[PDB]
Amino acid sequence: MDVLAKFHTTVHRIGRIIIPAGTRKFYGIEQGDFVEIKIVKYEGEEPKEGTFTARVGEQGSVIIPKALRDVIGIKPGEVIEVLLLGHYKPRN
Repeated sequence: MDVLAKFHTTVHRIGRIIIPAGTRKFYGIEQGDFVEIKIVKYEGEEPKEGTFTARVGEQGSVIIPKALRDVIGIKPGEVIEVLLLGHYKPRN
């Protein structure tokens, strides 16, 4: 489908990952904003995927839902390719 930005990162403890500051800048992300993103990693002969919505925290960190970590079989230190799907901003 359509992607707003594409970057690679590996999973760290608690399922947390950090986006490179370059992608945050191109995407216009600030703390408190919401973005919608999907990850894809290949294991054995079957691809595993997961899509969720996440809020931007300090240092551009975002947390994948633990439920998707287990189904996809993802472990600390493994690199996945991440695609952005959409974005939401506060309204006044």
